Amino acid sequence: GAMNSSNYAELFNNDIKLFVDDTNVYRVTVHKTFEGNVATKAINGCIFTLNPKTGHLFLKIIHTSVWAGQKRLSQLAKWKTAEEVSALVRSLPKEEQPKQIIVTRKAMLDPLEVHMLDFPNIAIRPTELRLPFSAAMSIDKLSDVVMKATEPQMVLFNIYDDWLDRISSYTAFSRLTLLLRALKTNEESAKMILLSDPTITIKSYHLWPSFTDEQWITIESQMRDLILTEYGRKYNV
Amino acid sequence: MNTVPFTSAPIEVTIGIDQYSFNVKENQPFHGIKDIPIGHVHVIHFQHADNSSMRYGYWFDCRMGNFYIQYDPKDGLYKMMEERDGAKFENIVHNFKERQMMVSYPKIDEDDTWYNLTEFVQMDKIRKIVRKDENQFSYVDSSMTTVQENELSDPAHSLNYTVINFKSREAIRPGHEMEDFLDKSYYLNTVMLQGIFKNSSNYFGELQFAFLNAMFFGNYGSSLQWHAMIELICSSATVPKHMLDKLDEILYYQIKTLPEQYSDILLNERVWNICLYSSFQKNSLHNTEKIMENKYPELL
Repeated sequence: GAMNSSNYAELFNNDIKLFVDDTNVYRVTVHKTFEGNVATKAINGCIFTLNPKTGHLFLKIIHTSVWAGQKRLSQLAKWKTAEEVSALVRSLPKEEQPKQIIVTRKAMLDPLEVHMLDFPNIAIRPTELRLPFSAAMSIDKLSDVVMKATEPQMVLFNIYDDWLDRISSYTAFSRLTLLLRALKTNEESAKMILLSDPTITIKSYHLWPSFTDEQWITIESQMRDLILTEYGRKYNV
Repeated sequence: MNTVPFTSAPIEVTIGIDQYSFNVKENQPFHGIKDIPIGHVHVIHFQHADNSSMRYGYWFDCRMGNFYIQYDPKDGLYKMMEERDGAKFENIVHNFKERQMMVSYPKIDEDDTWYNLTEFVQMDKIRKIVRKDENQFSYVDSSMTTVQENELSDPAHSLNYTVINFKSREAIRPGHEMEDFLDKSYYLNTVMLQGIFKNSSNYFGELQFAFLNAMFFGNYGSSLQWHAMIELICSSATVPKHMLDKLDEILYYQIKTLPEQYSDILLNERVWNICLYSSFQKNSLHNTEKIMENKYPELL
């Protein structure tokens, strides 16, 4: 059933699983038409398919051309997500295929169950966790590859960079969800925290800066403070 | 007009014949039901006074043989049996009739209710859902599980309704996942109507039979089957006009006949709200929508 606080450690066991987030699949700007009506213009999107254990990210870029002449786009986006996840699983070798797929939004369960009928042994699960994977497009390099795409494209990243050399999956996932939670609450402030010291850079083959273990503690602390400040404002408490 | 004689009534029991029912006292000189309309299936059904659990009964058609009821004190129930000796049977009936120990099937002349509930129900189709090929009549009770319920455990005592599963390879063509899930027309028209049932009459007969089993026995899997067969039609954008017209009539008489006090257990809120208000056929069930709105507005 549903993935929650009670069964959190299951994410870091040796059964292959993937999170699927469809938040950024269908993206629009709303604008006024000449006649003063409202219209949307789609922009490039992406499916966020993450192995929480390894950090392997399957960033499937959703090019605006997939919406051309289609109706009920927010509905179609869920089925297009399920089609692309199904295709990704079918493309993996058997020993790499997940045992579970966890969807971050319950509206993905039926579309993904129906697309995965050929895989009865792959459990499709919801989550009670409020995961901040919507903020993936606040990671400059993921944002850059999505917006530059001129056709459908699958790009592979490790969202943990080289962290697993020094820390466990559990700690790497906590760090990723804290960074994404900060980027989601106050993007400008989060990004300032991450680059404020010019001497710490992002390696060409990484997404995040090359922080020492002590600098990660300072950053993580600054991210927790940012999140509470913002929460104090939101709620006046 | 045909007769089902009873050897006796040794235990106190509420006897049903179709939509009618009669209380019989322990050792009351009751010897059966006469004037049963030829041309329809019928169901005789039982609920013991001393254990109102296990409603059970027999689907039969009087054109297929001479049937009687006899209490078996070992198995503790009223059993249907066939009398193969025509002259013995007519002589039993004529005697009981002369001594007026039979109740008369109480059909009002104006009243087409039983015809309307059984319009497409065929005894040969019942015998394929309820497999006991040595009898011409079919036993059903409250507790018998369906083949679908058993998959998700004695196959001999199963109800073999056609399995309907909206999230199955049977229901979803590879590469038409979204189309077939949101518009079940291919599942209804190609798989079920052309493929399995062959025609809408067999589909309606199973639907009507699932309903009657739900209503007369409180058979839970029958209720699931009735709702599934309604939902498959309502969730299809493309249905022949004649099927929609007939479905409205079928459902109207089912809703009309349902005991008012059983709508809480026998009717599924989600299916009915979806079929009448959200589905493709939301506007195609005028009679059904009007009786549901006027008789069960709480459920909606």
